[PDB]
Amino acid sequence: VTCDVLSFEAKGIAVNHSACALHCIALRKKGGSCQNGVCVCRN
Repeated sequence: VTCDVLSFEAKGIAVNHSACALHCIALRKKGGSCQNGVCVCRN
């Protein structure tokens, strides 16, 4: 749900994606990572 690096052909289609990532980024970050199913923000 968060540690999903795999991607598929979904241009404009509702598909499960790492929300925590884009969240922290757009919030006050740039990069994103996961650890043992745990959301981790990075530069």
